Amino acid sequence: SAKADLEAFAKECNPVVGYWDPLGLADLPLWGQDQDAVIGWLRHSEIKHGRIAMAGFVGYIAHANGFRFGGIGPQNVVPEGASAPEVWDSIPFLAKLQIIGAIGVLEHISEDKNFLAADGMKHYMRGGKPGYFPTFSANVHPMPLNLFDPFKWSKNASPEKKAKGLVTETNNGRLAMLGLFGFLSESKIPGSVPALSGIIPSYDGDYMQPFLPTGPDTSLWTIGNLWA
Amino acid sequence: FADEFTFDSKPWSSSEIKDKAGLEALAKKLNPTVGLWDPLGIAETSPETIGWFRHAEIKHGRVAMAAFVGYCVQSNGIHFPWNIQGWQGTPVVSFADIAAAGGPADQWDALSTPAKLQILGVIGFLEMWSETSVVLKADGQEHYVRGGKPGYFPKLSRSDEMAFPHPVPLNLWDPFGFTSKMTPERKEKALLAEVNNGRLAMIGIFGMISA
Amino acid sequence: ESKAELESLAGKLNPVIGYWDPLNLADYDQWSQGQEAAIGFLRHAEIKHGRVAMAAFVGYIVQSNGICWPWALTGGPNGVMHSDILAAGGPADQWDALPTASKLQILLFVGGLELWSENSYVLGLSGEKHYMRGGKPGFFPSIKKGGIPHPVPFDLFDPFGLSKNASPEKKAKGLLAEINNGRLAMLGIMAFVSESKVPGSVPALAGKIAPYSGEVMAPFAASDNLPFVADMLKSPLF
Ligand SMILES: CC(=O)O[C@H]1CC(C)(C)C(=C=C/C(C)=C/C=C/C(C)=C/C=C/C=C(C)/C=C/C=C(\C)C(=O)C[C@@]23O[C@]2(C)C[C@@H](O)CC3(C)C)[C@](C)(O)C1
Ligand code: KC2
Ligand code: KC2
Ligand code: KC2
Ligand code: KC2
Ligand SMILES: CC1=C(C#C/C(C)=C/C=C/C(C)=C/C=C/C=C(C)/C=C/C=C(C)/C=C/[C@@]23O[C@]2(C)C[C@@H](O)CC3(C)C)C(C)(C)C[C@H](O)C1
Ligand SMILES: CC1=C(C#C/C(C)=C/C=C/C(C)=C/C=C/C=C(C)/C=C/C=C(C)/C=C/[C@@]23O[C@]2(C)C[C@@H](O)CC3(C)C)C(C)(C)C[C@H](O)C1
Repeated sequence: SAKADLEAFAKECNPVVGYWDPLGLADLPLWGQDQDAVIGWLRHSEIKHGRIAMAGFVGYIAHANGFRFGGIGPQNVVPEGASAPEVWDSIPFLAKLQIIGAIGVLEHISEDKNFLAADGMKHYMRGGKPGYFPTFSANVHPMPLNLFDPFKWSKNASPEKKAKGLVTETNNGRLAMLGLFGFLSESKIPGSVPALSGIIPSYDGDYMQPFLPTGPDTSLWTIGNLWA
Repeated sequence: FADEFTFDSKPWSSSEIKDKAGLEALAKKLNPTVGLWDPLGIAETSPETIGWFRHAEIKHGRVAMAAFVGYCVQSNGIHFPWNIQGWQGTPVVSFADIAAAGGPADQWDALSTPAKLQILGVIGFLEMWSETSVVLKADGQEHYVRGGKPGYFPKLSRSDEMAFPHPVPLNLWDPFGFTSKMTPERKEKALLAEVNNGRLAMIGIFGMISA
Repeated sequence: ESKAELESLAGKLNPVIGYWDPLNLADYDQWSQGQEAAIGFLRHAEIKHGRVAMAAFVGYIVQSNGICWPWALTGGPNGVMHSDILAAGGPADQWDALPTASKLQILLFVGGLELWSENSYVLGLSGEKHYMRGGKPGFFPSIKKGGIPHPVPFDLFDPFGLSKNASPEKKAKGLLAEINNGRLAMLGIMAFVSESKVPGSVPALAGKIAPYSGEVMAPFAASDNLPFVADMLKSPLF
């Protein structure tokens, strides 16, 4: 049973706490689908949230402390000394659009039947591995590197080690979620995360609005900027 | 190489220490008084981590003793009689000028940037020659994390297939056989000594830096 | 434990009194889990109060006699010294003059210990069970054996293992002494705080316990700017 697998996974994550579902979301019938499909959805959502939160935390240290690529690019319109909430606000509108669009294409490839079937897998709600990004083996143009393990460092890793790695992924993703929203919360309700008192600056602007402020409308292309 | 870049463990096949009992044996051998002093409990780890800690301790011992002797010499002011720059149409700088720059930290600071880069490059070359598993296995050992002796520097002079394109005259450790043949366990006595004076030189060099 | 075993314990603690429950709180079923569970909870509460009160008695004596630590409590160019916390006033005033982070960290460390004790999985890993399920009424489990990711150097009870290899008779005698010394130290620390708030309440300590204005059953003082602290402190009480 998918619930039994989830409870065992929770025990692996933390045997002191074990399975901790105070709302019974694992028993909620999302979309009227059975418990196995709903648990697949919830595990995929947990892993996805955790992954993106870990990337968000590392990128918060990168942007706020000051870590930029050189050359012509979106980096040249963000003011120096800008804080992590102003970096996204300051990049060009096309940069925001194309970042979100590329993330969307990756989501689409993640849930497409074509790639998951070419990799001999199924959708995470239809008896598949929750949190599996397929190789780009069904994209039209042959694609150099895959998303997960692009250099294939885990081509020969034990299944037990992979299971432990997924157990690590869930826990570290949860903790990264807590830290990243600690950073966000300290800027819109000061004195909420006591350690960050005085570190994170206040930010006047809706975090959850992606395209506000719209940012500059510059044209950063140089050679062949006929569209300007 | 890509088959060995596993990021994971493989079974050990040597008598190197891979447990707390083995660590305790070496601990009493180093010093019967203290024994194993592991408050953080980094003996309760995997064989690869134990070997990693052992090699890290040994390497800190090497660098710390070398640093302490270099600090003492540079404080004594026994500079070199050569010129350190100015042969390919560059400015002239002398080891006397480097010495007169100040204390040994100031001397390193006064050292020119490409000189620093070249020194660090040689040290990195030595480091990766140490880490090369293929070189150790052409020689008689493995990577310290995967059951090798912690501290072994492979020979830089050789005629095997894994030999440099140009012949190298001598090796890093024991270039002229000053070790020659210690007895089969007097080498181990010297290893115990090395760990002890390495720890002492570690404390000494950090104390001097603090002062 | 059962009422018979509790009576045996009381007889061993003082063979003249024996079982002394004028309220019959042992028969008072609370938590609706049987007399065994109720007696387990009451015994755990007695032992925990005894331990905390004995430690607090020694802490009050040490702090009230000007024996602050040499090192600092807060770090920075302008950090509150342990000497400054001493000069804040009497021991309760020292606690109230602590930084908010210091108070929070102390009480949350204690809370983590309390959750660690309450967990039946950790207790089972250490052996024995919950105090309300047939376990030893006061028994802190092993922080090492529980399975914290980093191996802790020492456990909380008997870190250096000086009570290790103790005779079982010595163990039972020690748990009797723990309960009794607890029972007395509770009154000791409460009398210290009572002389602090109401002078002359405990007649013996006259002028030897410093005064105190704020409420003693109030971990957070006016200096602690956390949600609702000032609103809670707005109205004092006897
Ligand atoms: C958008 C835009 O405009 O961006 C701007 C900003 C940006 C991006 C920052 C820019 C930049 C900087 C960049 C990209 C710099 C790149 C630098 C680079 C790429 C530096 C490599 C050094 C490698 C070395 C020394 C290797 C030696 C290697 C050796 C010794 C060997 O060959 C050995 C060996 O192989 C042999 C010969 C063959 C075999 O027998 C044996 C082996 C295998 C052992 C640009 C250019 O300004 C553009
Ligand atoms: C920013 C994003 C991101 C972060 C920060 C992150 C961090 C960690 C950590 C660190 C705490 C661990 C220890 C860990 C472990 C594993 N990750 Mg993960 N990961 C991210 C992204 C992806 C993607 C896209 C995939 C993936 C996977 C796996 C597998 C499965 C291997 C297998 O079963 O073959 C294992 C063991 C692949 C998969 O199939 O997951 C079901 C997969 O496609 N990860 N991952
Ligand atoms: C991971 C995300 C990502 C992907 C996968 C991706 C793919 C493609 C493809 C697909 C094959 C094409 C054909 C394409 C083309 C252009 N991209 Mg694009 N791009 C991504 C990200 C960004 C960012 C951040 C920026 C950017 C831009 C431009 C400009 C316009 C330059 C200009 O008008 O000066 C052009 C012509 C820049 C921009 O619009 O700057 C105002 C800019 O900052 N892209 N991009
Ligand atoms: C500047 C750096 C440096 C210093 C300051 C230093 C000092 C001392 C002292 C102090 C008085 C003693 C007594 C001593 C003794 C031994 N050193 Mg050592 N040593 C340094 C560097 C290297 C390198 C690179 C290697 C090495 C080794 C050995 C072996 C093993 C021989 C064998 O069994 O083959 C023995 C007995 C080799 C090895 O395998 O070490 C595990 C090896 O590669 N040493 N070493
Ligand atoms: C503030 C903290 C504190 C104080 C100041 C304190 C004082 C005294 C005194 C003097 C007044 C005596 C004479 C005494 C004796 C014993 N204490 Mg004790 N104790 C404290 C805390 C704990 C904790 C956490 C545990 C514990 C225990 C034992 C055992 C073990 C018996 C066994 O092994 O069966 C014996 C004999 C452990 C246990 O198992 O108790 C059932 C246990 O977990 N104590 N304890
Ligand atoms: C490597 C890697 C990955 C990655 C990645 C990332 C971040 C990739 C991002 C790629 C990106 C951002 C690629 C932009 C391309 C832009 C193009 C082609 C623009 C053409 C522009 C053209 C053709 C313009 C032409 C003209 O103006 C010209 C010159 C003059 C006239 O004659 C004609 C006109 C006017 C039309 C994976 C796969 C995600 C995961 C894997 O694990 C590892
Ligand atoms: C400027 C210019 C010109 C020029 C020039 C030229 C040709 C310049 C050449 C410079 C050159 C050739 C510079 C070498 C440095 C080598 C160093 C520092 C080696 C250290 C080596 C060390 C420290 C080695 C140590 C050991 O090996 C020992 C001793 C024994 C071994 O057991 C162990 C190890 C390996 C550790 C022209 C031709 C005049 C005209 C032109 O127009 C412009």
